[PDB]
Amino acid sequence: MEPAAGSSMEPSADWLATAAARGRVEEVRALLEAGALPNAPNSYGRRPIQVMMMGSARVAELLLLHGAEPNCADPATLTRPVHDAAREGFLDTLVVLHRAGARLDVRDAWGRLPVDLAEELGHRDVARYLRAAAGGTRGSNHARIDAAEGPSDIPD
Repeated sequence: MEPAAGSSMEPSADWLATAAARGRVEEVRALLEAGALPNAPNSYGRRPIQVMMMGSARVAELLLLHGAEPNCADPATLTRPVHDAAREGFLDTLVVLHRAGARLDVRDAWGRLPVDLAEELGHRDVARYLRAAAGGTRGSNHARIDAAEGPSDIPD
């Protein structure tokens, strides 16, 4: 197909994602501000922020504030972007997610939580804030449910 004029049809959003995965805030900052798609389908079946290197909450800010996928996850393992933040121990990213719109009480298909991963890798700062917004729960029985909608006068 004679390209270089009518080809392309490129949802140049892949860049805001690839640049994010490469820890490139400046690249995404200008890209998305230039027209980068906020919800573009990548080849990794991952959202535009779940693949932002998780080493620069700034990337999630532009993306999230622009319309990233801080809520939607993967239909294969339900990996929400909430895990990606705690996975690298980045609490700044968690704030942006809950600062604009991001469900932090999901599961990784298998049954693990974003707060359970942080406590295992050593991201206490994120596992703590996660147990508050992500797993907003306590213990014992009765109250706001007392804990992860399960252990209480509620069997699940």
